[PDB]
Amino acid sequence: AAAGNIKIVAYPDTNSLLVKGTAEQVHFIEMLVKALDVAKRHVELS
Amino acid sequence: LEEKKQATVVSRPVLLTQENVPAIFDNNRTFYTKLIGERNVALEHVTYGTMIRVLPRFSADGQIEMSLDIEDGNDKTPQSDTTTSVDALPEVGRTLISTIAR
Repeated sequence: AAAGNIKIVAYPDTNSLLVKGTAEQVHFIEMLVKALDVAKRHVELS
Repeated sequence: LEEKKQATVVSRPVLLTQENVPAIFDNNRTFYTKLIGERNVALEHVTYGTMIRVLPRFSADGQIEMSLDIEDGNDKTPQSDTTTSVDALPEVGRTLISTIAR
């Protein structure tokens, strides 16, 4: 369909996203999320 | 005069919660004052004390990441002999920390 009928709702109770769309748009957001989800490093400032 | 001094203080708050649930521990003190107005007469108050607000979360490896908001305050006292010890002047000193650790 279109890019304007995708609904994204935060569910903080299990720390997860809820995406509603077609079977090709759900796989499209799942590949974007795994690129924005990386582990961070610690900085100590003195 | 010849003076020596030493002072140690170790304080520890403990709090229990679940994953992805915000929790609050609070141990404060309230100071009420009488603002003698005529229209919008009100009891104004200040508040100071120990306070933690945490949001724990387990990572994929088994480590615990937290979103912290720590406040530790107490009441600083000026000289007791002068008149400003009887009015509404509790000089408050606080210590605020807001960060994220894992």
